[PDB]
Amino acid sequence: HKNLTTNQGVPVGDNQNSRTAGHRGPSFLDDYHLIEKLAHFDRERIPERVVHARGAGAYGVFEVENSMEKHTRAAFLSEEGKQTDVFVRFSTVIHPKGSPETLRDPRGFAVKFYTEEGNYDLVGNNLPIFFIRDALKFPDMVHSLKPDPVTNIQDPDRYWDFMTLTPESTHMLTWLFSDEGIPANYAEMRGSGVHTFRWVNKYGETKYVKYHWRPSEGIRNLSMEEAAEIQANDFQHATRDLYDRIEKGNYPAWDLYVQLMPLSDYDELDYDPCDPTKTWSEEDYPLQKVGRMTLNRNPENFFAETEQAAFTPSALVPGIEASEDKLLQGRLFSYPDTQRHRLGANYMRIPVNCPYAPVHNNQQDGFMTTTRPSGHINYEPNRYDDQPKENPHYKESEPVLHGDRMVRQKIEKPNDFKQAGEKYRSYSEEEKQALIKNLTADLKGVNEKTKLLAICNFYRADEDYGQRLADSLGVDIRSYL
Amino acid sequence: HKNLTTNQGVPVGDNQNSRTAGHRGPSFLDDYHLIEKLAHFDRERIPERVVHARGAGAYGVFEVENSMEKHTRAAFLSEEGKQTDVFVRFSTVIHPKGSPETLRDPRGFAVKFYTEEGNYDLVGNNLPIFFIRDALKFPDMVHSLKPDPVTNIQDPDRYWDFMTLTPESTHMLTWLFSDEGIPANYAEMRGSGVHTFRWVNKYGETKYVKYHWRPSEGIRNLSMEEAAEIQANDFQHATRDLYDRIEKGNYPAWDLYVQLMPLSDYDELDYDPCDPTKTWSEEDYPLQKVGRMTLNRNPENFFAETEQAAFTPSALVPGIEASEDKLLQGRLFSYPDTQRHRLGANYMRIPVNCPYAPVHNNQQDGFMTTTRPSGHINYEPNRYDDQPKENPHYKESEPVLHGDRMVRQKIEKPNDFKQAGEKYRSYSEEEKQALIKNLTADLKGVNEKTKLLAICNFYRADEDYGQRLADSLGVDIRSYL
Amino acid sequence: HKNLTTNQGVPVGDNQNSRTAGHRGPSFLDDYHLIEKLAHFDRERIPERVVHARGAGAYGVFEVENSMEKHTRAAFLSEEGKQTDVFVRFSTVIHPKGSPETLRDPRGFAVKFYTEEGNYDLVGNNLPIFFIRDALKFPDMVHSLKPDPVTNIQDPDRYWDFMTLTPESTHMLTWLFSDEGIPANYAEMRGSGVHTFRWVNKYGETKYVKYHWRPSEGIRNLSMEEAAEIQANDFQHATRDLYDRIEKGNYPAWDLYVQLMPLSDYDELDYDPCDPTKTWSEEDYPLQKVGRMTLNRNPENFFAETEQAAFTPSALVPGIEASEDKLLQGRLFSYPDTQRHRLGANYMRIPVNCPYAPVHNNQQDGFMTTTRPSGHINYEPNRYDDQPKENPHYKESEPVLHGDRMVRQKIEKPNDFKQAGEKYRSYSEEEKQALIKNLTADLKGVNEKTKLLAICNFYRADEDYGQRLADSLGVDIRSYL
Amino acid sequence: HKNLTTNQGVPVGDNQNSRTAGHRGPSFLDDYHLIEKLAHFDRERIPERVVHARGAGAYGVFEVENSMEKHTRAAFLSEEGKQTDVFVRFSTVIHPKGSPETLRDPRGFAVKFYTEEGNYDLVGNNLPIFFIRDALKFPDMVHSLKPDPVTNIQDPDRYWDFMTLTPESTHMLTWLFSDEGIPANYAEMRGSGVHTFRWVNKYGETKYVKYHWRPSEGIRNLSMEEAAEIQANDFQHATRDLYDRIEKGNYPAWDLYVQLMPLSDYDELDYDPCDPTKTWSEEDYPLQKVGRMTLNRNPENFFAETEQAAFTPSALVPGIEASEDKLLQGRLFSYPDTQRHRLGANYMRIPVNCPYAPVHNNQQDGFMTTTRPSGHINYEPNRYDDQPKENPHYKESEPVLHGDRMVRQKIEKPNDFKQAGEKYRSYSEEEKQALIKNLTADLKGVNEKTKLLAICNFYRADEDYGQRLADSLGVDIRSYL
Ligand code: HEM
Ligand code: HEM
Ligand SMILES: COc1ccccc1O
Ligand SMILES: COc1ccccc1O
Ligand SMILES: COc1ccccc1O
Ligand SMILES: [Cl-]
Ligand SMILES: [Cl-]
Ligand SMILES: [Cl-]
Ligand SMILES: [Cl-]
Ligand SMILES: [Cl-]
Ligand SMILES: [Cl-]
Ligand code: NA
Ligand code: NA
Repeated sequence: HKNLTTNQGVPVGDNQNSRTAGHRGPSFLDDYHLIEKLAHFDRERIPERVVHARGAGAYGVFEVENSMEKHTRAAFLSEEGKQTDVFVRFSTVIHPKGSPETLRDPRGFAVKFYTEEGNYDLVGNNLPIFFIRDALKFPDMVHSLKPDPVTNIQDPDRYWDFMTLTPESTHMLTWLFSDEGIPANYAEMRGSGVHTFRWVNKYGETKYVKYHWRPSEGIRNLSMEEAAEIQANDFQHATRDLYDRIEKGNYPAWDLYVQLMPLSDYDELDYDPCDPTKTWSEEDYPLQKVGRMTLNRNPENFFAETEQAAFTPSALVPGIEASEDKLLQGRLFSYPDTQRHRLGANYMRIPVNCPYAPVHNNQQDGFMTTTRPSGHINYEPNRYDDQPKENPHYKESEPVLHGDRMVRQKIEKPNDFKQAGEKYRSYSEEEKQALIKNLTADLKGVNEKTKLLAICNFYRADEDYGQRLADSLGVDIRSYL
Repeated sequence: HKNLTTNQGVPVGDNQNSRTAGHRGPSFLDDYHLIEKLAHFDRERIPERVVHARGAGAYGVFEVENSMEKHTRAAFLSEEGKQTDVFVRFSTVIHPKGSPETLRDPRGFAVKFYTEEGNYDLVGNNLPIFFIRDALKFPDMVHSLKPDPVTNIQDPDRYWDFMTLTPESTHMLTWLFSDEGIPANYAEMRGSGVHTFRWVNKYGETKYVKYHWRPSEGIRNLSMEEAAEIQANDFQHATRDLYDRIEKGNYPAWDLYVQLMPLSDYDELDYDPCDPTKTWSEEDYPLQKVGRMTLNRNPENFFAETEQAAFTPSALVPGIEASEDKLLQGRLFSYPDTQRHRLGANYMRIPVNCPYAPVHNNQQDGFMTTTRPSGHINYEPNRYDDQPKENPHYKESEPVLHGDRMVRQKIEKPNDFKQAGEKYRSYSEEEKQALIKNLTADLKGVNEKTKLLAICNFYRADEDYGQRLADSLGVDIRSYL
Repeated sequence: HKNLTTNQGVPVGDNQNSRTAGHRGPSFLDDYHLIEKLAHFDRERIPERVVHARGAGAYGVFEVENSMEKHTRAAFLSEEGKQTDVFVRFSTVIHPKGSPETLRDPRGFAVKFYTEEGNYDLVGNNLPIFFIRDALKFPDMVHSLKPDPVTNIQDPDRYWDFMTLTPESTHMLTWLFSDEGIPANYAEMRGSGVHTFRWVNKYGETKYVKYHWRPSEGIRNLSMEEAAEIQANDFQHATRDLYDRIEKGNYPAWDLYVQLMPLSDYDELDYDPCDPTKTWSEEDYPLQKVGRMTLNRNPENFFAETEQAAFTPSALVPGIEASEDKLLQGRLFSYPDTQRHRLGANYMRIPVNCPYAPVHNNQQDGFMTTTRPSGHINYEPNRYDDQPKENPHYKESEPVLHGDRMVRQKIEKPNDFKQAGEKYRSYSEEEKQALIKNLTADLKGVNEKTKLLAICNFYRADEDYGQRLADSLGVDIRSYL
Repeated sequence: HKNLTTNQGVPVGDNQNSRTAGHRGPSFLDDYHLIEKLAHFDRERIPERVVHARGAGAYGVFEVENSMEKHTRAAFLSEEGKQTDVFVRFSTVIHPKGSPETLRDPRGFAVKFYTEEGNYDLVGNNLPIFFIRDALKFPDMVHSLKPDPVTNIQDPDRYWDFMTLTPESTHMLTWLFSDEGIPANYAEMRGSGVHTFRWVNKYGETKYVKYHWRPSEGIRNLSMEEAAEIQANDFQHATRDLYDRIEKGNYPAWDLYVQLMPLSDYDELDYDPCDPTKTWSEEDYPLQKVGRMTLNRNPENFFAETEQAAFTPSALVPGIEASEDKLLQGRLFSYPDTQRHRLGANYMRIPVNCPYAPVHNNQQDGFMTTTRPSGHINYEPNRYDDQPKENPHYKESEPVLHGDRMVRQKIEKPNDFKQAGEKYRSYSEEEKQALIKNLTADLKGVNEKTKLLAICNFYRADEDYGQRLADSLGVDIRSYL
């Protein structure tokens, strides 16, 4: 048994009735419990994430099967058997909190590893590529895909306008409009790092790496019809599924694989290996097994742990570095930037975001300082040998720059259509039919000029792809061939 | 033709490429356009409303048919033909911003009248009563109805626990579980002030008043099955429907009626006329036509106008005053309170919230001061005849207090069951079948003890109601009768 | 030895140099440590208190000498020898952080008692009365006294405009323009609760109470000349003094006394005993010793503990209640209100604000949720016996209301001038001279009409006081006499 | 004559009395005017600037005397006679908003030019160099100089610890401990850009440029004793002086001069021309007159204009670019960053901050959206020829990068002591005496080892400097010599 109390620790005598002039009269201002309780209610909500607002979290463990020390000095990957606690959030992308989990979208796949050398965030999606290759375009891309700013309804005429005029999107669209654009749930779903990262070993040698998560539960996707049926009865089916699996003891798991490429292979390829619109051939750069992640624990409070969770691709640990990918480069900034807004200057003290590794630095103050700070010395250099010092063992590498000037210029070898054509041709006939069906339903009402340009981009990827789409939309494209 | 610019008004040379070390190198910190564009994008979102997060807005006009000067000095009601501009937001209640408009819930019906004596907000719902009668219970009621704080899914076991232990909810539930708990859209929907207010005329005479909005399009509802069919294909059907009606010139309208009651009828009744769990008899207190509101204009920007709209029941105008309704009394506080959090201290300067009537006072400063203030004098009293002064013509009435002590006590004659029974009996057989169906689907999984208490509360309302529900749920209630 | 780390727990390899293109080139965006460090630095500051911005804090203990159980059931006062931890903040009033502590002003004297029945804040000042008697005037009073909104300099012509037109200020100004308007430091200074409160014993019997703190170090003040001498060399002399006393083991202390008055004495006094412009006679209501507060510990971190401290007069504990004082009644609302803005919705979880008594309630979420919440049940009533419940032993009293209407009306017996005259006459000749000197220096540059009305108010208090001031200012008052 | 109104535009009937239970009872919650008025009062304050919190603003005009088109394509400098409106804020640095203007500190000298090609901020100080040369050290430097985080008093032992271990500070300290560390006021004060910037002309040719403002009122400094004598009687003397000059029509003015250096002079020098701890010789790089700025208009409201003013060194206009100065590079980020926190995401819409040039871009939403946005198209590229487009005529230059790796490394030729010695020797004997006097008063109580290292740094600058200081401090340095 417990007393209901105010926030001052005073027990509440009556949690039913406001304080009033007799039994039916108007209310008094001197009702601290009423005002405190309403005022805190009135302040429950914080801004939702600007994208990936709808999602679900769980905790688990990552266990290494094969040490990666030949390629990275990352502590959490150093030894067979080594276990690292994770927190993972899965999500949709475009619509707000409360939106259905039956909509076409990439799905987020964000993993926070609580390592002995700091938190490592691998902030992935299910699909292995992206629509754009420079962060400068992200707000434009997002705005195009978001509900129209007048109507509050998503409009394919808007996002296809953007995408058609951004032909580097063609590969991504060739995946997103497969039925893998609507995963069945968060467990039966792929995971990808998307970007090339740099792995640096004990000798200082660097390789490029890509990360892949393969679900133990296999990949299951929904057709448009299957998605509609689920939407009719449950707008939160994936959130429900994840919680329920774990509550029943049916823990979902993913194997982690990497591809590795020498830096020197840039020069021989017909694409830029750090263009995130590109994959790497699994023939030429085979998947290498790293380990397994198992999610086995629901959070205790959805708001405090899942809603407040903060991931950033710049949360890198020794041995794992950013590549020069210009999309990634902007992410390094945007995540901690948004999070200071969404969660507060001290968001890294919120429990789910705290490292297991010790934190010692000269930062101070900010809204909601809860950490009981002490001491006179908040500056370095200082004369005190016991105060925190820099540690040169933990310097990052020094990537070689191939450019000579500060420029705003597209990467060389953009090669916008080739891989989209390869993906198309890798599709089974059924999968090619689903792709065309899903494209057609999406494009059939868009502006004719934008429609034609979409067809043209897909035709440039593969003639049979473009032509099939034209046939299905009833567009004759002979005069242009 | 126009230049794309920074916020400093500098034209942007390249909105495609970040600034980098050659065409494929990493990105530079000296890229003001990138950082400004991403930093603003990173800050687009503000907290959603704590309830009624999902909604849609329109502008229109209200026109008086019958002047109401005999009963209220309210300027906007003073002459036949008098037109007042309005802004209206409709909404659901419980789920977040992107949630479906096919869920069971009261619907919000919030009308802002831009009058010559200030803005008047009549913050209504479709249903004419409420679940509770004291604001002190609102955060509890809401928390019970909201998604579970661990799972992020609404749980009938939690809200029926609260409602069954809060038997004054029995009338509301008798309406909410009719098919009117899912209006077909926002146009074919009832509107109600819910609370009793006080109207005061120019002689200082007071009457109790209730407000009712009657849709020109008629009232139409959805069965559970009809709602699921809509949900399968559109999770923003009501938002879509409202925008489309107005865009095509098919403007939805409502007629405004009032009921009027003398304060001296309190002892005539077997309920408290200011208990918002109660309606008033239309036989004994007939509906009196006031005028008609037509919605004829969509907003230009959903975020700036609909999302940032701020209504409060305390935005009262001379001649229209609060009643003593303890639920209403807390609303007077909570709305401006939550708005200062959600929107900023200066939220009343956001265009949609601005009065048409002049504003002049001694308030100053606060985040985002955009109004070009001037002058030395920001205090009253002062020696300057030209500075703003109080105007005693605009004093509010002085309601008589019947109580002689500051108390926390339930009203007398709560009468929790009788009107629920009267409503039940007023239903057609088809409507009674829908009600029992809807209740049964909602109750069939809840804790048995809570299920029995639900049945008991409805049985106390009407024996046939309670027994039918018991029969439909398979609960034998013989031992209690 | 300790590593300097990022907030992610990664050790820092170089805390001297930004990451750049060669040893002298421009900076890269991929410098997480730079950006994290700068971004936190960029967010150190929170809004200063709207008043009392300049101040200093210490911890200590309060020990009861005489148990007060005959007059209040307050747990912390229930037994001889009972010790309660305190946190105290002293302050000036009008000027910002960084302003000198040699300015004329009331001094704040805010004491937070960490009791077994919750936190109790007694938010006092040194001087025992106030300028105004209704909270509606507070922002006007403050705006008049604050630096002019154009010039950013305080202007006596502004505040004397307000004060002269607010004659209830006359008693306060007769204290504030004694040399007690500049205490020598925070230790050699009076403390006062200012308002009448209600004390309620275990039989439910109520008395009016006033609180007084008497410094063990004596009361010492500064002339205008002595203040200027200090100001030349130290603008934080009182903060310095407090810290230095405690660091040296010279702990300052104050004895707590109360005056007690029966509620029934209202009716035969020639002033309202709950008018905070009035004191109570120490002959007719003698001071009764309660106990002693000793300050013996400096905070570990000024920002986290002193700057973020939050006191409210509405933080009352069982047995101690507000009176009807209309000034106090607004304070009940304003403090938690401003603190939610200044510090966050969860400001009551900042360590210095946390009670020692357990907190258990159904509030949730809000910015910077750091408390590791758990459980499914965040609403009451609920079916669970183990969840927090109200406790009727802790209900507040039910004060009798003497009025029968909701009114806006000044109190009866305002008696604006009599106690100002009594205070004047109680001064020594030297003290009278200082008063007239201090007033003259303040008034000599104000608008002539305002200057005359000041003189008139002081003359109404005492004809010698007013005539001496008129003579000292060179104002001929013959035509009025 | 005007009515006092609420923010809803309703005239206030009584601005003196709260609404209460009779004339002397407690206050009612239903008092919208009370609550709105207090709640706005409660939210007046915003965070002060993290440095340069104390300051004062004025408006004026900058007129070109000599067109600079041969060296920069900057539009505001393109023609003799061309006039540009400015806003200027002057400041101290370390202490908070209300702190005295008599303290030793650089003084801020921030100029916003409202040009036809966007706002250009030149965010200078009076002194022409800085303490440090890499932004990564700025939070350390500041934290050392700021009041101790326990005591809230500045401690020379803390900042001398930092500075002695940061010997690049030696030049700066040799200026700051001259009497120029305390300017007499803001009019009789130097101004400096401090950094090297890049000027780029219409042919794309780049020169390095340094900016200097020369007061029409001449330079006047205060001794420590003169500063104390002013501090005794006025803590806002420089704010007062500036307002009062302009109010009287005695408008202060500064002539703007530049020095210009070819990029190729790098190897001609024994320092780095982009090391902000260095000046350039006026013999070798003579001052060239550009024009004159006159301040002639005080602001209408100090909060709205001066307090909410936002300047950033990254507010550059075509033809003026950042240099590679690593201090400046961090500033490019930190200002807008801090401003988003201090003022809100939309701070660029606060009137003082708004450009005169048109702003058109695809940014949207954020707290306090007041600008009446409209339209469907908030993304680029898009198919609409009338929507804003990039303009290649306004591309920035492409500076050449000399380094071939991403490094963290000190510049070559840091040369920490030579220019400090040159400055020392340039001082008159009276100025040298003041310097030694000021240093000795500052150093006499610091840790002996720190004190000796200070002496050593100054001795390395000039033997006579160091020896005189050692003598004055009573430190025997024979035996290090
Ligand atoms: C320039 C490109 C991108 C930018 C600028 C960007 C920016 C952001 C921002 C600001 C957030 C909100 C973070 C928060 O509020 O905590 C977010 C969320 C997210 N983004 Fe990105 N994003 C980009 C591309 C991508 C890519 C390529 C992926 C995956 C590879 C991705 C995956 C995610 C995920 C999974 C989340 C949700 C994190 C969570 O669960 O809390 N984004 N993004
Ligand atoms: C209606 C009249 C008054 C109002 C509306 C008012 C309002 C406020 C507010 C809003 C603050 C800032 C609190 C914070 O941010 O934590 C404050 C501080 C303060 N007020 Fe008042 N006040 C009033 C009268 C008085 C009176 C009568 C006293 C003493 C009896 C007083 C003593 C103080 C003190 C000591 C502080 C500083 C507390 C601290 O150390 O943080 N005030 N006041
Ligand atoms: C007030 O909202 C609700 C009522 C009944 C069932 C579901 C809800 O979301
Ligand atoms: C950065 O300015 C300072 C230098 C020396 C002493 C005090 C200061 O605030
Ligand atoms: C050249 O060495 C020194 C000079 C002055 C003070 C201390 C030293 O170590
Ligand atoms: Cl640090
Ligand atoms: Cl707030
Ligand atoms: Cl006002
Ligand atoms: Cl609660
Ligand atoms: Cl921010
Ligand atoms: Cl843009
Ligand atoms: Na009429
Ligand atoms: Na006793």
